[PDB]
Amino acid sequence: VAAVVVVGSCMTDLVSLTSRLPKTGETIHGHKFFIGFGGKGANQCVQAARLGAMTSMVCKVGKDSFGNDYIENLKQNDISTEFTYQTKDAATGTASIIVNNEGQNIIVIVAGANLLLNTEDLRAAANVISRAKVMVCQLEITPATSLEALTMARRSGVKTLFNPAPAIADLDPQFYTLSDVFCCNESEAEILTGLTVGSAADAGEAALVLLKRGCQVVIITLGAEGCVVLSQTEPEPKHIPTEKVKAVDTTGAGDSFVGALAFYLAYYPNLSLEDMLNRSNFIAAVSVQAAGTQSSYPYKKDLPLTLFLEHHHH
Amino acid sequence: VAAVVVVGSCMTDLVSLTSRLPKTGETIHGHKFFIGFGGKGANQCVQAARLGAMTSMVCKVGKDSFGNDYIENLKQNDISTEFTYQTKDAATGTASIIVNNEGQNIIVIVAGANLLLNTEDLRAAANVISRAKVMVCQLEITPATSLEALTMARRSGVKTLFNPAPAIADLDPQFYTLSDVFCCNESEAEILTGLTVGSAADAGEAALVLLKRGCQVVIITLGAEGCVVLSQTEPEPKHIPTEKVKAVDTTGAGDSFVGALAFYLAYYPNLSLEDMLNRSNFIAAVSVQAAGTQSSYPYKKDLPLTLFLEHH
Ligand SMILES: Nc1ncnc2c1ncn2[C@@H]1O[C@H](COP(=O)(O)OP(=O)(O)CP(=O)(O)O)[C@@H](O)[C@H]1O
Ligand SMILES: Nc1ncnc2c1ncn2[C@@H]1O[C@H](COP(=O)(O)OP(=O)(O)CP(=O)(O)O)[C@@H](O)[C@H]1O
Ligand code: NA
Ligand code: NA
Ligand code: NA
Ligand code: NA
Repeated sequence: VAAVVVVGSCMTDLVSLTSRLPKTGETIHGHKFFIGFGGKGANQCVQAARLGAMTSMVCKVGKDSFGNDYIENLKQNDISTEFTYQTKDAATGTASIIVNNEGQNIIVIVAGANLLLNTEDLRAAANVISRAKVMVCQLEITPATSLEALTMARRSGVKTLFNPAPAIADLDPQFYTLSDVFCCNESEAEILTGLTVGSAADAGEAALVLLKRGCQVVIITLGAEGCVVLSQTEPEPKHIPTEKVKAVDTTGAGDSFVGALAFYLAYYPNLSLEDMLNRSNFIAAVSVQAAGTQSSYPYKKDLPLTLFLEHHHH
Repeated sequence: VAAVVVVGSCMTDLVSLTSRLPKTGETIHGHKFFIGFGGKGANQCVQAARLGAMTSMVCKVGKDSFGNDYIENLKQNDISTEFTYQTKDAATGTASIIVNNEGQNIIVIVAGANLLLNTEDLRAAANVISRAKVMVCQLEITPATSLEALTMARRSGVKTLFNPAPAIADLDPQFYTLSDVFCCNESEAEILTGLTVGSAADAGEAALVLLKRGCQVVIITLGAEGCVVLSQTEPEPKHIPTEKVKAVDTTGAGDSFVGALAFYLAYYPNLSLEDMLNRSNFIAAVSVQAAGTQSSYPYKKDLPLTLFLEHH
C-alpha cells in the first residue's frame, strides 16, 4: 500500500546550454544538450519516495520513447507505476529549456499527455487513492481532474495536499474547501489574492485571505525565509524560518518541500505542523545546495537522523 | 550501388508550437510538441531518395534513442545507413525550435555527434564514394571532414555539390575550388560576398564573385523568385522563375531543391542545367505547399510525369 499518492504531472526536460539566450527570429548554437525528468507531480513524489515513503504516481504520459523513459525514471526512484498511464493521442508532456552560463533561462512547457489523464483513469485509481494517507495534487493536469482527485480523497477521509501551481487567479471554490493543506509560493499567493507577497508579513495577510476561502491549513513558502503557516484552529500566522545555506540552484525547491511535507503527514502524523514544516524546510534547503531539480533531492541515508525521530526534537 | 552520397548532418528537431515567443526569464505554455527529423544533409538525402535516387548517408549520431530513431528514419526513406555511425561521446545533434502562430521562431542547435564524424569514418566510405555520381556536402559538420569528402570525390571524378549553409564569412577557399556546383541562398550569398542580395540582378552580381573565387557553376536560390545560375562557360546570369504557389510552410525548401538537383545531376546527366533547375524549382515549390520539413518532401509517384522524362 502506497501511503502517499500523487495525482499529477510528469514532464520530459529537454535542456540546451548556450552562452547567450536567443531572441525572436535568431538561430544560435549551444554546446550541450541533455534530457532530464521533471513535472511538479513527479518531483513531489520523488522527494517523498527518497525520504522512505511508499508512493504511487497517478499520471499519464505518451505511448512514446519519452513516456517509456519516464516510467523507468519512476521505477528507479522506487515509485509505483501501477497507475502511470500512456496515450497514443498526445505526446509526453515537455519542458523545453534554454539555459545560459549564468543560469537564466527560457522555458516552453507543453502539457501534452498530462491533460488527457481523465475520469476513467481516476476511477481505475480509486482504490489506491482511497487507501492512502495523503493525496497530493497540483495544477499541471486538467484542473477538473485535480478536483476529482481531491473529491475522491475527501470522500475517503484521506488527507488532501493541494499545490495550486502554476496558479490560476480564480479557482473553483471547491479547491479550497476540499483542501486539508493548501500550499503555495509567494508568486502564486500574489495571483490568488491580488496582494503583494514579498515578506513574511505580507504572506500572513495573503494566507488569511486563502484560509477564509475554506482551506483547513494554509502554507506559503518564502524561499530563503522559510514558510508561513495558518490554520482554522490557529489562524494567527507562524513564521517558520530556515537556516541560512549557500544556494547553488533553487529550482524545484517547492516541490522538494511539498514532497517532504507529504512524507511527514503520512509517516509522522503525530507531529505538529510546526515540526513538520521545520523538517520540510530543512530538506528543501538541502535541495537548493545542488544543481538539477530531481537530481538534487536528498535521500534519507544522506540526511541527519534527527529528521526521522518520532517525537518532537529541540 | 549508391549514385548520390551525402556527407553531412542529422539533427533531431524538438519542436514546440506556441502563440507567442518567450523572453528571457519567461516560462510560457505552448499547444503542441513534436519530434521531427532534420539536418541539412539528411534533408537533402531524403529528397533525392524520394525521387528515386539510390543514396548513402555518411553521418554520425549518438548511441542514444534519438540516434536509433534517426537511423530508422533513414531506413524508412530507403537510404543506406552503411556509413551512419553512432558514438558514445556525444548525443545526437539537436535543434530545439519554438514556433509562434505567425511562423516566427527561436532555434537553438547543438551539433553534437555530427561534429565527431571524422576522416577515418569518411575513409571507410571510399569505395562507395568512388562509385557514386554526385557527392553532396554542407557546413553543418566539421570543416576538415567535408573538405576531405570533396577531395575524395574529386580524386574519383565524382561530381561535387556544395551547399555553404549555414554560411560563414571567412570560408576556406578550397570550398570554392573543390565545388563543381556551388548552391546557396540570398542571405548566404550576402554573407559570403559582402554584397547586398535583394533581387535576381543582385544575385547575379554575387554569383559572379563566387565564380571568380574558383567555382565551376554557381546557383543562388531566391525563394519565390526561383533561382539564378551562372557558370564558367556561361557567366551571364540566368534567372529561372518558379510558378506562383500558395505556400503553407517554406521550411526546408532549400534542402528539397539541393536534393532534387543532386538527383538530376546523378540520374539525368544529359539534361541542361537550366532544365535541371526548372525541375528542382518545381519540386521545392511542391515542398512549400505542405507543413513540416522532411514530411513535406514529395515522392516521385506523387509528382508530374514530365519531371522524370529523359529530355527537355
Ligand atoms: N535560498 C534558500 N535557502 C534555504 N532554503 C530555501 C532557499 N530557497 C528555497 N528554500 C526552501 O525551499 C522551500 C520552497 O521555496 P519556494 O517555494 O520559494 O521555491 P521554488 O520552487 O518556487 C524556487 P524556483 O523559482 O527557483 O523553482 C522554502 O520554504 C525553503 O524551505
Ligand atoms: N514561396 C515559394 N514559392 C515557390 N517556390 C518556393 C518558395 N519558397 C521557396 N521556393 C523554392 O525553394 C527554393 C529554395 O528556396 P530558398 O533557398 O530561399 O529556401 P529556404 O529553405 O532558405 C526557405 P525561404 O526561401 O522562405 O527563406 C527556391 O529556389 C524555390 O524553388
Ligand atoms: Na512550487
Ligand atoms: Na536544487
Ligand atoms: Na538552404
Ligand atoms: Na514545407
